[PDB]
Amino acid sequence: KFLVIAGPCAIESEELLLKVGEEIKRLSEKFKEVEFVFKSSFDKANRSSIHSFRGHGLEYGVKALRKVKEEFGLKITTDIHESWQAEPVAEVADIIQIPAFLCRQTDLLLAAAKTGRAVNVKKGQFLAPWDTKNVVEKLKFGGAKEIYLTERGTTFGYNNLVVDFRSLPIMKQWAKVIYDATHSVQLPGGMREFIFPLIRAAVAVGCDGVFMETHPEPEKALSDASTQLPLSQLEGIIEAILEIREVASKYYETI
Amino acid sequence: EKFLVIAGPCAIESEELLLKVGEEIKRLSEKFKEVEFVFKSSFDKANRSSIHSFRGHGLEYGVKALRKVKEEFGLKITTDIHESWQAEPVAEVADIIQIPAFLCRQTDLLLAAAKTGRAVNVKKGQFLAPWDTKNVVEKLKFGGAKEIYLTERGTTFGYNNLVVDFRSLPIMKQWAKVIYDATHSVQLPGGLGDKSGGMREFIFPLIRAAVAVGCDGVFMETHPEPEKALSDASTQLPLSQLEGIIEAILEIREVASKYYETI
Amino acid sequence: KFLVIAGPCAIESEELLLKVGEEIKRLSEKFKEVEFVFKSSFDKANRSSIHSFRGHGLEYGVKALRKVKEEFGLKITTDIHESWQAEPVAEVADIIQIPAFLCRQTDLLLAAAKTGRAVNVKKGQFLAPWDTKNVVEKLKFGGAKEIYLTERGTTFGYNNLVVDFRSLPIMKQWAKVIYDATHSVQLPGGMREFIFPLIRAAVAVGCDGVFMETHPEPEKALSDASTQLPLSQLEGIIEAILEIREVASKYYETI
Amino acid sequence: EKFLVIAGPCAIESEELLLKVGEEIKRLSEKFKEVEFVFKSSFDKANRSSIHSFRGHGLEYGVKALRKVKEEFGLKITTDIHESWQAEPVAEVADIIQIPAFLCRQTDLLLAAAKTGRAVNVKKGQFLAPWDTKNVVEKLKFGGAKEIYLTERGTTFGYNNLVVDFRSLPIMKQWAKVIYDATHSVQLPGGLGDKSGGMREFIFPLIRAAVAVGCDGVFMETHPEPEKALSDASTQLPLSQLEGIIEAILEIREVASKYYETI
Ligand SMILES: O=P(O)(O)OC[C@@H](O)[C@@H](O)[C@H](O)CO
Ligand SMILES: O=P(O)(O)OC[C@@H](O)[C@@H](O)[C@H](O)CO
Repeated sequence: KFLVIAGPCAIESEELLLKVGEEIKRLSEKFKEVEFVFKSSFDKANRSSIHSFRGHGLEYGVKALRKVKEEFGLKITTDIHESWQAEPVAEVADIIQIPAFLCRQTDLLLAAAKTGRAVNVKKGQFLAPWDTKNVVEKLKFGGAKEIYLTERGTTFGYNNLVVDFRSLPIMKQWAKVIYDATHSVQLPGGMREFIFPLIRAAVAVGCDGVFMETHPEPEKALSDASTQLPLSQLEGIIEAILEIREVASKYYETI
Repeated sequence: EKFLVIAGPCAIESEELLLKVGEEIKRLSEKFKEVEFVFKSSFDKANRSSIHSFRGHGLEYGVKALRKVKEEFGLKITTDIHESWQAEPVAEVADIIQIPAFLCRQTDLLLAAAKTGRAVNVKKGQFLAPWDTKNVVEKLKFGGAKEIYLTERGTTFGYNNLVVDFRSLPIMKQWAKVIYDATHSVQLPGGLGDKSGGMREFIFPLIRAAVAVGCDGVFMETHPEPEKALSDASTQLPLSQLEGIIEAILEIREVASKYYETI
Repeated sequence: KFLVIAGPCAIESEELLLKVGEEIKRLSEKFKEVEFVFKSSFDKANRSSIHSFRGHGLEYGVKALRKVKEEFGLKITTDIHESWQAEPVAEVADIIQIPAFLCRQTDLLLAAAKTGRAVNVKKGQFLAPWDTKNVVEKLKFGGAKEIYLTERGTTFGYNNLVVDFRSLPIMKQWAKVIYDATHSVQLPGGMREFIFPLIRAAVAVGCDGVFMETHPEPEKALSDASTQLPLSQLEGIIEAILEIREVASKYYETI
Repeated sequence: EKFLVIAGPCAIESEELLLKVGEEIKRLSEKFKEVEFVFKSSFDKANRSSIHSFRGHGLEYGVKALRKVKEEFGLKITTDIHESWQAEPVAEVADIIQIPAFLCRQTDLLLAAAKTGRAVNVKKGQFLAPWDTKNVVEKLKFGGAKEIYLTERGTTFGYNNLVVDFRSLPIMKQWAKVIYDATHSVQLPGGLGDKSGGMREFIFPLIRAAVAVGCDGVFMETHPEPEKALSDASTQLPLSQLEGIIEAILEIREVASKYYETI
């Protein structure tokens, strides 16, 4: 079924995770056709500034994510940054996420694949759509069986990303495809007004799921504040993409 | 508002070709009454990569052929001009004067089109940023144009490749009606060396994206037998596929429409 | 011999052309090894704004350019924008320039070639280096024998141009190559600090000449004010590129 | 200031390969006394496109081989790390710890390198703008790095292609010493599908441009027989050509030097 990966960018506190987790649980009950996966990073290991927020550590993070899964029965997903983190994270994460800058780091991919969990790789901003075939092969070699590739924009000049929707059908040849609606519009080192329009395009073109960072009060978020979707708008967007998908799916090309 | 579908053979290979395509477009205009069809075909391909490529049979022949299409089918007409002097003669038959992408910044060409009183559709140059079309529209308004369209046809992305930045649709909508060019956006500039390439497999998915995001019309080149086309043989849509594509975009437009943002 | 195309961007007045023409004449006498060509546009036909400066017309322009050639004995070059302008412009222009946005307009190229004059085509920001082979072929077909291709940057994301120096050796396979030092650093719809550094790169790589817009008081220029080189700095830069060329030429690759 | 030339085989195919290249680099260091040579070779290619490509013989073997080069020739050493734990063991032999381009934003890796007390050279990511390296240097300084280098190795330009924006040299010079990577800048990422491509014919012209613009050093991978290399066979410079290239860049640097702008 259609996948919806959502949650606050960073684990600012399990308190925050619970609030967002409650709303995602609610939507989960309203849209039984959709498979929801709660997402939040225990560490923002690639911030531009040394003075920016990273998180409260892996242990506190994994603990908070456990609280969400136990309290709401929602599947979990978080990203790893070094090989050693794969095992401990797999304890709670149903889907292990591979950062875009790290999509070519063989040992990280293998470490993730070895856990037995599903692996979602953010397509690097430097990668061409067809270059992801090799990424999937690394994971299959590592024992991975449920593999996802996420479209999150491609480097377009300086401090800008463009979404080449031709990537969706191309990547679909070797993996399930997820569209990252929030990072695709950010301006490296974004514009919220483009989030909805592009997510509509993604489902019209055809994908297997969408990824969206959401926060009760984006303006106060400690990470990606300019692009996180306000929690209150999540239901509306999900219903919208389901209706568009329903009509458009008739025309999705085979493989 | 009425959705615009601009379609026809890339080049006026012959008046016969035009009438064959026109017949089908007329049939579709009778079916899709919520669509305003405009028949398109260039009397001259003034910017081919190679000097040996097909250009056309001249302005005179071209206007005559287009007039026949309008006369026989009652279809609105659009064609592109390449130099200022062509605006006057073309305006006699063209309901919409089209400005080529490479020439979207040539002030006199824009002014020549604007003063004819006809609608003007400017292809956004592959070098232009979305927000920079504001001045293009300003020039047209300054020149007297009352109905203006901006067409998204891709942006230079590395060499011999174009990418469609759909953020351009809501941006350009701020100052003009927006049209999505479904066939030129997937072409590979200078791809085959002496000629440009293209990937037909992406025409349909990208047009679905265009209407989901929201535009005021689509532009599609269509030919009975693309493989035999004298220009853009790699991107022209088979004529038999036109009807299905249009129905599909009207369906996606309808369901997405309630979510189109207000500019 | 090494070509140096220089002059004010636009013909703001023949008065201005004479002042700049006097300095170019002087340098012409100081650097006998270099072939100087005076440049200035009679019309800026592609300004972004309808309210910007275009010029005083073709007649006034061609007249002013005549005054420079007659008074200083300097070769001339200006750009054309429509086919009909080729003939009248050829009366004074030794080199007919084809605008970057118009490098694929067949009739403009043919019209220029028909005049018998040399033709310099600005490589479009949308063109790949190898795509210029076809441009040269159009000119040869039109009777052109002295053909130049000018590097002026390539579209790199929005409102930015990058100079891919790989273009110099590539374009050299079918035409003499000129490097446009002033338009290559401008930001479409620039940065003067990069003019000298990149012109040094151009000669180190290897080219047949350089193109530089110069004005006595750039800040007051009616066109490309942010990138026009101050007249007083022209001599220094020319001497610099000659010294670099002298040493580097030993390593220029054959064809 | 003394010009830096970082050179060596892309990967530590064998200790034998290292000694053969090291011998030549040592010979050149005796000739070009105004140059500070640093021998480079990766103990692991941790980011190959294909799982079937050569990676290396492990950290242990690698450090041992590099130590032999430093021991036999008295040459400074540099190699790249891929995860934080590798900084400590590598620092035992590496005079300069190199940070891979894809990892230029991984805070812990940068910090791990900085605290070793060794110099740190960061390859500018293909996704990074020149002005955004300011924060990269800030992180290193924060972590205790006292000698920092930023290496220009090209920027993503469309798919499977990189372009070198030489404006990056004077920009990055504002906060660190700048190195130009003459061999990676001409490679075509994922060019051959399972592996990356490259155009050797552009290595020399672009390095001439680098020194004309002005940098503090150059980085060049060299191999006795590039065609047999287990990594970057399309871009590694034949070892016999190294001497000529270095003489040429020193000559161009000298004549251009008086014109280098003051940051
Ligand atoms: O095939 P070549 O001659 O490159 O021409 C490209 C065509 O696709 C051309 O007529 C196009 O739309 C013009 O810009
Ligand atoms: O040949 P593939 O495996 O693509 O690897 C690219 C190499 O050029 C690679 O080791 C490179 O410099 C790493 O980024």
